[PDB]
Amino acid sequence: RAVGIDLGTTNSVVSVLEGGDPVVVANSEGSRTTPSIVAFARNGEVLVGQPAKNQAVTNVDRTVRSVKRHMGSDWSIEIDGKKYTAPEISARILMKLKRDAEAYLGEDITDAVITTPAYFNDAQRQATKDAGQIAGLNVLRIVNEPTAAALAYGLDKKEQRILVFDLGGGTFDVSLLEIGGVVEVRATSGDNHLGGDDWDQRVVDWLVDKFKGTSGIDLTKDKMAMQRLREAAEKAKIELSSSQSTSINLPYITVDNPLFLDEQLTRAEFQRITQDLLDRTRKPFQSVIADTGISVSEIDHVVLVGGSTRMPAVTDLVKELTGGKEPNKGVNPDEVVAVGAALQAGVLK
Repeated sequence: RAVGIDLGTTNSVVSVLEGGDPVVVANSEGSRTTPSIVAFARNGEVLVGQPAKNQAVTNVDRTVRSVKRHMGSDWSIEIDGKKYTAPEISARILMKLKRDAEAYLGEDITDAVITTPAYFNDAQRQATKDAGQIAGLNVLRIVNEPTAAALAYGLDKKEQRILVFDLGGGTFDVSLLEIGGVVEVRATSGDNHLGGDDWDQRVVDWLVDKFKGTSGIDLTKDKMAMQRLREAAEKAKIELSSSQSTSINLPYITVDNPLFLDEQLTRAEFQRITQDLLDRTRKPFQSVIADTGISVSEIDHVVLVGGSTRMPAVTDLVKELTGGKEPNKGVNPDEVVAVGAALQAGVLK
């Protein structure tokens, strides 16, 4: 009955409690993550999630990505007949998460705790409750992403200073939480345009150059190929969190006669063409520290949010910034906020 929702810029996820235990529900496509993308076919059927993402490029004008960046605004999109305010759009992702979590439980849902980033304001938090209501959902309370995370690791002792390093698909947030058994967010920072999607982007570029170098063909102007490259670029990034190397092989990607794309990306190479993206993490981390006036040695815990924290380079970097402190592990780092959420929704229900 108690449910929590991570309404992310690029991906959303929904968790429900069973016993005093959080479970991360799988969407109707079999994934525990649902892209935060809403789209309107040239007919009037609404596609939400992966089916929206798949067609984003061939239907650009009717596809809305990162609607979360618009929430506390008067932003709107005109689809033939009507305007949809940001809350109306978010709602659609909530409706899909709703139909999907019902399926898994067999029963029905009407109430949830929803997370929000800590820097949100009242207009924004509110826009979030609205979308909640628009989706036949009664938003119980509403907590912020860092707090949610800490809750997933149940960090309610006595006192403590917690560092939350959150690297999502499209944003990077770093917060310093302080625990008395209450949780106040003391300092914040980030880079609103720093996400894992950028790491994947560099690999797509690398692939485009290497190929051009071989065939003299520019792929950017080919949608099918490009899509194929995004997929491949992503899996490559993934194999790199484990291997020191990965092969991209894309049979008959174009012609002139078909051409095969076959290339090997070394983790080292990967790290090299992504070094600026990673470094972009120092200053904000450092800021949060200075605001608080703390030596790194006084961080009691660090919890990593974001599937792209899985990357060795980030881990290594976090280690050095934190003075060698090991981050907590246990919860999928990109299920961590939704999990904290179902937990708070539990304290209530």
